[PDB]
Amino acid sequence: GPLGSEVIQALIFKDDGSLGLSISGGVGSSSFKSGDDGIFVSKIAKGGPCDNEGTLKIGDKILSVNEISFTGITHEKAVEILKNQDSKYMVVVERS
Repeated sequence: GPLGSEVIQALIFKDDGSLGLSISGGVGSSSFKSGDDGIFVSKIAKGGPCDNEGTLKIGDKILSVNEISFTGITHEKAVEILKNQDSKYMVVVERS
């Protein structure tokens, strides 16, 4: 019954206009999980790049996107970072 962490990296390419996942949480906003201000994958768009690449999963905690840390940042900053990427997303997550 203990919590465990699997560290997973995925390289996802934008086919249209989105990475194809939704982020939830962050510092200073409603927590995805009580007491945890991490940024989590809360939805994977069916048929989008993240779904098709197949590695990431709903609930994964994002550690980094293109080597930009998603730890200790607000939700708004995470949205900004996603907005400022181009067609390539190297995503590292912690699955627990």
